[PDB]
Amino acid sequence: MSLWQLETNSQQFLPRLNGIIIDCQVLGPQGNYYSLILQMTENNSNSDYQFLLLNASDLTSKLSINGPLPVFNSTIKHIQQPISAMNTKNSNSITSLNHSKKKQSRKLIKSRRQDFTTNVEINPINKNLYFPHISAVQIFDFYKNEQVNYQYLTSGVNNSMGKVRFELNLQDPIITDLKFTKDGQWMITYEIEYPPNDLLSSKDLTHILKFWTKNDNETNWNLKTKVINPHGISVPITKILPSPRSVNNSQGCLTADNNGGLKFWSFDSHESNWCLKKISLPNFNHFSNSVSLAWSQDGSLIFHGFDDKLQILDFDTFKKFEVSEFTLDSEIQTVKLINDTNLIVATRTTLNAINLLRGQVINSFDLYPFVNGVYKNGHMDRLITCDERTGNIALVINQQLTDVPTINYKSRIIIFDSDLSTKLGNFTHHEYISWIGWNYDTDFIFLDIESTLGVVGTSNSDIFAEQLHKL
Amino acid sequence: PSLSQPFRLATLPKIASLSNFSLQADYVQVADGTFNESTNNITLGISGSSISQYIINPTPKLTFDYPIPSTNIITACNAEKGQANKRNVEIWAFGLMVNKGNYTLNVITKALFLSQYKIKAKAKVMSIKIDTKNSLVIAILQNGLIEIFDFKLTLLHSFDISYDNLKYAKWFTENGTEYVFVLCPLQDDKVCYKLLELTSSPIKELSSTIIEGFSFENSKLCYQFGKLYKLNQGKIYIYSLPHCQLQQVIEFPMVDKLSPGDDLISFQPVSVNRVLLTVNNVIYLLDLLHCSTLSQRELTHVKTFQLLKSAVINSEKSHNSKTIAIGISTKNGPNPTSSLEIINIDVGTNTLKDSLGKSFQVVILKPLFDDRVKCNHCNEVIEKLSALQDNDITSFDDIFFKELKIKEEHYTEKDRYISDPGFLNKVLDLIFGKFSGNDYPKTLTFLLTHPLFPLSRTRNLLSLLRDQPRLFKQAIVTCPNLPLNELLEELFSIRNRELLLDISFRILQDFTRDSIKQEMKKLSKLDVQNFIEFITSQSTQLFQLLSLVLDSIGLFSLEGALLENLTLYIDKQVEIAERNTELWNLIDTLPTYTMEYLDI
Amino acid sequence: STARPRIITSKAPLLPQQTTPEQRYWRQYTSAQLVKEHNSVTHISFNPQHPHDFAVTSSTRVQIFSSRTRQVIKTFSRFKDVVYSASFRSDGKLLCAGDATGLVSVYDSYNPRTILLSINASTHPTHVTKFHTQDNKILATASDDRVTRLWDISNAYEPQLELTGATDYVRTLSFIPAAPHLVATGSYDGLIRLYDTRSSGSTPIYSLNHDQPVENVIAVSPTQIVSCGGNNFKVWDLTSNKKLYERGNFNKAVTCLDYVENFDSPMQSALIASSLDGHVKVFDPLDNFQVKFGWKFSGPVLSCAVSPSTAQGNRHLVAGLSSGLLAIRTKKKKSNNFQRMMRGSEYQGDQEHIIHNDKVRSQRRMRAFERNINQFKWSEALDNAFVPGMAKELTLTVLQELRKRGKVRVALYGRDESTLEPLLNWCLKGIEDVRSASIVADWVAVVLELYGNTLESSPVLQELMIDLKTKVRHEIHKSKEAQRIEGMLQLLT
Amino acid sequence: GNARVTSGDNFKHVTTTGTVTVILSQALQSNDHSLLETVLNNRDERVIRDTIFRLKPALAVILLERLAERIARQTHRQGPLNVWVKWCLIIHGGYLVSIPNLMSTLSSLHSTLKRRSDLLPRLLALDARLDCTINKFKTL
RNA sequence: UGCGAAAGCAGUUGAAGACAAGUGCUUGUCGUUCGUUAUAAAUGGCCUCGUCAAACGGUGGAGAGAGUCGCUAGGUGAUCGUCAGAUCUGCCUAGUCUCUAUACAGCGUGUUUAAUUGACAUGGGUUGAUGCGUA
Repeated sequence: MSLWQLETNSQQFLPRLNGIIIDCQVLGPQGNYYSLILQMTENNSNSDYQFLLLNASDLTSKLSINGPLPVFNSTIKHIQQPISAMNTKNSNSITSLNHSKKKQSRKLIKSRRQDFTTNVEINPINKNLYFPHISAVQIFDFYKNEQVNYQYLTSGVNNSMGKVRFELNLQDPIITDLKFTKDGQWMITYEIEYPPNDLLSSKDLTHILKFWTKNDNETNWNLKTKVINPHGISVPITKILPSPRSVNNSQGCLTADNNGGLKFWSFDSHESNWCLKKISLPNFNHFSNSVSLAWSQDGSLIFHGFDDKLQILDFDTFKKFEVSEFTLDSEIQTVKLINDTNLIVATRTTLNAINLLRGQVINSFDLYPFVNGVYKNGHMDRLITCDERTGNIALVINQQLTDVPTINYKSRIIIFDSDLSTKLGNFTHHEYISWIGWNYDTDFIFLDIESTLGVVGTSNSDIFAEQLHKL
Repeated sequence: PSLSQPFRLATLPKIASLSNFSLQADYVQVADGTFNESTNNITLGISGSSISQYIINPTPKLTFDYPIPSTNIITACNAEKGQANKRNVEIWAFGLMVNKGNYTLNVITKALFLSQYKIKAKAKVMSIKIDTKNSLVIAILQNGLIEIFDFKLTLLHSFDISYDNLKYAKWFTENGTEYVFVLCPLQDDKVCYKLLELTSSPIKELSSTIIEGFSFENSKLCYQFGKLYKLNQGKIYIYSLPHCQLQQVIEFPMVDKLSPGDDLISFQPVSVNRVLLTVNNVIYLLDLLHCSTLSQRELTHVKTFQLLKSAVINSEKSHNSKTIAIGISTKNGPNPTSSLEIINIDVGTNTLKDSLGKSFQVVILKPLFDDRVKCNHCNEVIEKLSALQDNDITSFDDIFFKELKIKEEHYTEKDRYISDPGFLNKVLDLIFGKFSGNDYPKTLTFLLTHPLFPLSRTRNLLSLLRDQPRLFKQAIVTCPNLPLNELLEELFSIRNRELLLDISFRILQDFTRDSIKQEMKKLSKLDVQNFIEFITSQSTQLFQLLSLVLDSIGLFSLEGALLENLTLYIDKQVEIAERNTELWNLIDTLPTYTMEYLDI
Repeated sequence: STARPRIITSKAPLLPQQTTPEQRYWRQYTSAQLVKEHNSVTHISFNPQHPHDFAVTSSTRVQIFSSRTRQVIKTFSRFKDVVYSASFRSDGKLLCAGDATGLVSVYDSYNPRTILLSINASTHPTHVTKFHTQDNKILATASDDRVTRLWDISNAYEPQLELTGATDYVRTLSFIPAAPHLVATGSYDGLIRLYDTRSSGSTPIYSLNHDQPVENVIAVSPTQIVSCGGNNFKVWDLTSNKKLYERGNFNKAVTCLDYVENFDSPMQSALIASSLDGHVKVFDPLDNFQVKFGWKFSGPVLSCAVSPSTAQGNRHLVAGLSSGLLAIRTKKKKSNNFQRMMRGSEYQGDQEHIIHNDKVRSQRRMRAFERNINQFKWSEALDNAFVPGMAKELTLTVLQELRKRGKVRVALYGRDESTLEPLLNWCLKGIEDVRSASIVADWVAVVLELYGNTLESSPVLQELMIDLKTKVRHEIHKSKEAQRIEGMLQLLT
Repeated sequence: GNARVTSGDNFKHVTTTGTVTVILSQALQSNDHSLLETVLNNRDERVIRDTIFRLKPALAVILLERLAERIARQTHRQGPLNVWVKWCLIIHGGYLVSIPNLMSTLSSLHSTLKRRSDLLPRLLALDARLDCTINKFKTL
């Protein structure tokens, strides 16, 4: 933000604002406060407005106001990027605006992939809500309904300078997956750093993994360890699963590839840094983004669901159990166990409850009519959530149309008891629900594309006193 | 978890009281102090014979014997080692009947007979405890009196639980304090539960509750780690101390088939959430938490086996997973002979790993919603297919595809309702029985593309389809979970290049090298020698398969003459790969005085 | 608004044997002096009191070295025959020494002229003379007579006690801390004998078998004693009377052993062990006695010692060599009107109601290249990278930083052969390193795509690329070869 | 700050006279880098094979770790030291096979070798680009 | 744009209206419409609050520098030359060998697992700017 002094044509600056300035104003009888509107153009999926009230005295933020800032997979409703000098990924030129609006409407109406599911996490110790914004994490307290922090978890040109013209084509590293260990003292983050264009190394994405720690009193996560290119070179970390309490008192995690390799990392006190404790070979030439990991509460066995096949692997040997092979009709999107006995597996065409104890399917529900190609691989995992005491939940979103599809949606939540024998409850909301997850209490929190976090869960003195207060 | 063969300790005497094999367990008492995880001694009280102490290892042997007259029944027995006024001594306490007229309480001290004492007790000594630290002997009486005695049997204190007809009493230590609880039958299947604390009065009552619906006559009771287990009519009821609240009920189907009266059952605990159950000559090791049968064994050389006691592991604190149980084994024959048998027990790790797939308890697509938004009979068919004549393809295909409304000859996402494994397995059986030789129905092509093709029919599937190339190709491309063994054998046996490349790609996609490499070792040296020779004569999956061969062959088996030829071929291939790689990068990538002619 | 982030230095994945915190501390014993003595320096001891001067026994004399001056300040040359010890008292006032004649003398430390007490312990040589740490008045002397007499300073005519039972030379004596009655002696028999002076004594309470001649016994802690003998050193626990650990990293036979505790190092405790192979290595007792650092000297090492815990000054490591060379390594540690004028600076608001603190901490100065990037001087930032005496890591960042900013071509527009050669010179070298190979790949690709025409007309640029082509070709062979090794290494598994 | 960087391939925690075997066996046992360095300084390939041939298989493993380090810190030593590594695998291949764990104890080799192998595709790409321009002005 | 892995496998980028410029015709444009899944370039770059010196604790290191005609393995030059070799007591690369404030980079020492202090009136005026140092 530039204050131009018109008397001498000089100027003063306030740089490194959180976002580009949509609007400015001088608010006061004497211009005591400046009111600014910021955009945070990094998130192209949605328009993220932040209202800032700065004290003109020392240019310090007197009041910063912004709601939850999720990053949906695709653009929503009528969101259009602002106007710039050139047509880029984060901006629209003069001509591109109308054509882009028309194309967005056509995409929303005609196309069949309508995935807007956003990743979110919940801090167990604090129950704060963590949003993986592009190259950053926004920590938001839903009890108080106010933001608590905004931290850059990545390298890259993020707030070093204001990108302009061709620089605006640059892509900052994207924080893909974010998860906490059970105890809540360790934060695991996964990054994909995109190379700049027009270079030899313009087609080798860099996969990064990081481990952070903080004391409860502190509010900033301090990076403790960094792994560059885990699992090899140019091989994404599709899934991350923090370890249960039984295995290394919740100081361990699993990472799983699209080559079906599993790497078990742990925190070693002697080294004082995380170490690669166990490995499985990702050598088979079968590539699929649809992998799901579940871990038994005791920690002995691990369920690795890759493409259409599920594996029961011993943790101690980190190999196949010695039926460990379970074939499925289609590729598995999600594997979880509602309780230690029952394992719920969701494939692209149905969902099935299995007894590990019997090795037989109890119930099978047909998902194909509602989920056929709407969602990309792995996102059903963030649409499906399970409590560890009462039961699980399924979330199904429908495009509602009257006389060709319309933009507005209708979502439906279903509570299910363990093994899916009965529907404990059935509810409907009037808007697209991006994510539903299980708060560590009995209640569940879900997020709506309108950025609305809903929850589903179970005498003369007396006259003299008044006058004195008036005076 | 595993069950060892029982090994004999001693042969029970031929006494009339012990002739009743059903009641034989009641007449043999096991000392609690001497039988635990770490003890190598067993003190046993046999009614009418003696109270004897046996060393288990290295060989079973008798160490001590206290004779008893044949007319007496040992009601309770306990032995403990400790220091008494200080000499290391072993204190033995036992209570006997002579025809119910009189009740004898006896305490014996031995130097490691220093003293022997005898008193007349008021009611049946149901169980006996020895406290060596305080030099006390505590006896519980069936009339409800708990009497504390010194080692000389001088009465120090007497506590009455106010209820008579006591049937069961058991001690347990928690946080260093000794606790005891009792079960007193009442009328109408009602039971008084009481919990007592041993510390002016040394006995304190902590809990007193009446339990309804608790029968004794057909119930077998044992305790472990704050949980009381009652077995009745094939259902194990789980009660939680200190209130003995019923937590869980576990149905055991294998006991439900037992005719009442002829089948003899014994039930003891062996570890946390694990119990030992006998059904005549059969022992089961059961995990109650996951409801699984960890291990089962049958003793063919005995008519029945009765558990008396088991050394229980606190495996949450113990790294030992091995313990022992003692029982009475009865032989088959006109003159059955009863003997004391000890069995070694491997409980396991108490994790779900052990219980997977061993449960002792014995599908149609359902819409998500029963009831303006954009949308993105197995038995009858089998019977219709079964009724057809042999070698009739057209009708067989027509019934299958039409009745199921299948539109394509290969599986699609629209055939999900057909996925039920039971229906698919039967149809495969019909195809084999109905059709043999050179002609198979088109349904087989559909089923081969089915992702849920049964594993039972995968074996030899390639061999059946060898005759027809098209079915063979279809199996390779889409048949799920085809064996690696059959694929690998066909790889080195088939001479067709297209099949070789197809098989190679399928093998690598669906199997790991450590899985493949072991099987490649099994193959004969000649076949692998031929395969290499074909090479020297998409290709990368064929090359990368070669590297797996060269690994499996090992260093020693490889012979120099061939190795040279493989070298020249590879050296050529390496040069070509470098040459092509360069081409790929290629595709991606004024003078002071000048003379000119003016145009005019 | 927020402060500008600092450019983050590039750190490649860790390589084997990073510098450990233990190695960093011991590496600070930098300054080395080599003194020559007449004969082999057999024993070296440190005064337990300030200034913690240390005494070296060489030939037939004792020399005390000043800690700060690292030079001789006192010399004891009265001794006629070879000397064998210079241990101080706990109070540090008294120095005792043994002689081949067997006479043991006690001198006032720092007063060579005066001789307090002279004892004829035995007719045989008296190799060990050590003061008792708990009790000052009692002296223990071990002799080739194989009896470790326990003398008293007040009564010098007869030993207070005479311990026996050693069937060979006793050259090692140690007093266990917190157990004044206990005394430990180790002989070349291979047995470490423990005695109870409170009892009648003269018969060991129990023996510990080493199986090799014991060259020195040190009581590391009240319950642990470490004994070094033969080609290894073993740590024993008395409560269990068995060896907890053993380390045989040495090649020659261990001779001397010393222990220091609760000193300002990252390692709370250290155990320095001479080897007789020229090696003295530090072992950390907290970590099962694993090696953490080592030195090498010209010849076999016969004595090693370190400054006590309370050095209160520059620490010292002293190594003794049979050739007589002594090695020292040291870790060095206006107008009154104008003051009445401005007297309020010292105050820190200790009495005031409200304290307000708003000064921003002073950040480290930014280098030239970082300033240019912050001011968007792309072309200059590249120049600051390629300057004499620029750290290679620091040079790699500005190259990566420009690439991250998307300013690679922009940095290379306004250039000719004159200002392009510094980049090519570095690329000629950086292409070798694994870490900078990929970044060199990108930049060299651009300059060729941007200065093809200038390349033809300039000869000097051509020779750079010819040499560059040779080096990249050299790398292809190395990178290929590493793949071949990985191929074979896979076969073994 | 002071965080530890790491890579996913660091599986650390999962006949003739003139032979210098005697010096080597002592040097490896005592971790004497200076004594070891003199042994490695010899370059006659015949001497190399004789040494590793007579060296005890147990000491062969620790030799590979030491050589793996010296290559990793000093790239210019990769060439001459590679000969040592190649002979160690060939001679002691039988023993190396029969080891309970190799990744933990040979992690330095895999880390060093993986880094160099990963560079191969890019270095080739530059070689093609350099060869292009080098050919162009040479013919012109 | 669709699908998929990250590699890639298929497929698009049309029509109308209006305005401006140049000469009814040509080109370029669109805060104009319909349909399909569908270069840039107005000389224009990010503030201030405190700097300097000396330590200490972790994290990295290609170490930062200087010698040794001491070795090992290479590459290579000037002149003469009977092609065998000569002088330059040739040069360079890499390793090894000796040494030093680890001498090199970075984060912190508002509380942290660990770890700090000191200096200065943070002002105004005058001279020198051909400054000062050096070849």
